[PDB]
Amino acid sequence: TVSAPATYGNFVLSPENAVTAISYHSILADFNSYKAHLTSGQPHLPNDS
Amino acid sequence: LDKILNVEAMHTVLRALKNTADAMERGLIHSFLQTLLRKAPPYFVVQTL
Repeated sequence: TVSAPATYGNFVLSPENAVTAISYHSILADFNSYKAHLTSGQPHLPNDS
Repeated sequence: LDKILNVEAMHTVLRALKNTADAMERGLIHSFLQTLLRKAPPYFVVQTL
């Protein structure tokens, strides 16, 4: 009896992503997370979205 | 990202309506000036009369 997932995942866009999608035609996942990690100097991310 | 376009369409409609109303006022001004320029004899004519 495999315990397979029951539902599709979902990947909402960030309100910060809406700006770089318009001015730069580009989206770097979790733009709010990279700002905090570069502020904190921490090199590693727990997960890549 | 979609609400941005939903609002931008509304703003484009408002702009295309305000500018057309203003063009209408300026065209009314223009036409009332065109009317006088067709009913306005030159200076020397009126002076001779």
